[PDB]
Amino acid sequence: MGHTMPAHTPPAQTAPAAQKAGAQALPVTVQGATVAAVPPSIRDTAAYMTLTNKSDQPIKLVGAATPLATSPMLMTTTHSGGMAGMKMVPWLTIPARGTLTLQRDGDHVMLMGLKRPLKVGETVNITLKATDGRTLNVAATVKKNIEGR
Repeated sequence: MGHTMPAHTPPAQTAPAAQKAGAQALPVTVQGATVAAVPPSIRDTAAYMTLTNKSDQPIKLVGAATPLATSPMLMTTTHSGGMAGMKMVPWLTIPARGTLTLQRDGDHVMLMGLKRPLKVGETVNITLKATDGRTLNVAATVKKNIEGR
């Protein structure tokens, strides 16, 4: 006889990889994109990152979101070099040196209503979007930070 264990079961379906390239001819670089690993108690997390424009040219975009969290409660603050806003969706208009930026210490995009149990350094899906243009599937990692033990 054992002890009465609960149930779980392996995952199902899978599907093919998102697509085998993205946008061409954009002289602007990805930083890596990352979420704050959390214990299975708290089905709620956040993402935080930067935007290295690798050239003197002003990129337009909205920032980054996800389908992993049922309410992407997107936030950030900053005054920048006068490129000041207030929280509800980030921004990705770069003043040709106004290297975009978001962090728990200055507010961050909150992934409320999660569902996968993640590992500290797992690979996960981010979806960024243009302000005029299109949507984009991009990679991202997990990394523990503040709220995860």
